[PDB]
Amino acid sequence: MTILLDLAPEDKEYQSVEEEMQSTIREHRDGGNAGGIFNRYNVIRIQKVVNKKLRERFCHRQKEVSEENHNHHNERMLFHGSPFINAIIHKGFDERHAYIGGMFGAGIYFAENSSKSNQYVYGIGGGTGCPTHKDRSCYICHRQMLFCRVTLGKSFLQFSTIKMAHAPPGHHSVIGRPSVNGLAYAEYVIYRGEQAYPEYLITYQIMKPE
Ligand SMILES: C[C@H]1Cn2c(nnc2C(F)(F)F)CN1C(=O)c1cccc(C(F)(F)c2n[nH]c(=O)c3ccccc23)c1
Ligand SMILES: [Zn+2]
Repeated sequence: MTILLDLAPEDKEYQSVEEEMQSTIREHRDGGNAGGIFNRYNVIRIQKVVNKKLRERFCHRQKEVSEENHNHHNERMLFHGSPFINAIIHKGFDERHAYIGGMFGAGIYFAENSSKSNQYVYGIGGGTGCPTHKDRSCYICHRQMLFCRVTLGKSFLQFSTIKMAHAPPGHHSVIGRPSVNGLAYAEYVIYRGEQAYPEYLITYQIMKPE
């Protein structure tokens, strides 16, 4: 079903992924409570996820999205942090696990900031942290995140995403726009699992500042 291909640290692809991961780090409102306190990652390994069935579904949907949006599928590389990596790399993203609540809408969420996704590696609010030390700011335990191909199509920009079950008419995605009375960092939402491909699996550690 799924095959992982190791990228060499000296390869252009690995370097591109690491630089996007490192450059998108930001200071979060919670002062590092959910994701830990760091200004750098120590990248352990980067793997390319190979899943035939997932690629088929992704490519088929991309063709549809572009055919609806004047031949522009608007593909974006976005981060996804989750304690359910294994399920995602084998089954893909699934909007059926999502629902309307006080924090999120019924969708598949992505960040353009790696540090935002890092806040969800151990669950909502960082859960209880690493299973070994129960520390949300663990500098030892190897963390994992995904760097995904996301078919955005025509995106709808809005201040709040909690009431969304699908994109508005003629749109394919929703973007939670940063605001003074809202989000500090952008949220990217799709409502179909076929609109994302979990391309890269990043294994890393957060680094403790000097
Ligand atoms: C239903 C879940 C789990 N989910 C999905 N597909 N399969 C599953 C699973 F049940 F198997 F885990 C798709 N899904 C998500 O996308 C999702 C939905 C709501 C909230 C979150 C999140 F809060 F946990 C989150 N995580 N990771 C981020 O990088 C992130 C970036 C910006 C904002 C919020 C977040 C994720
Ligand atoms: Zn730990």
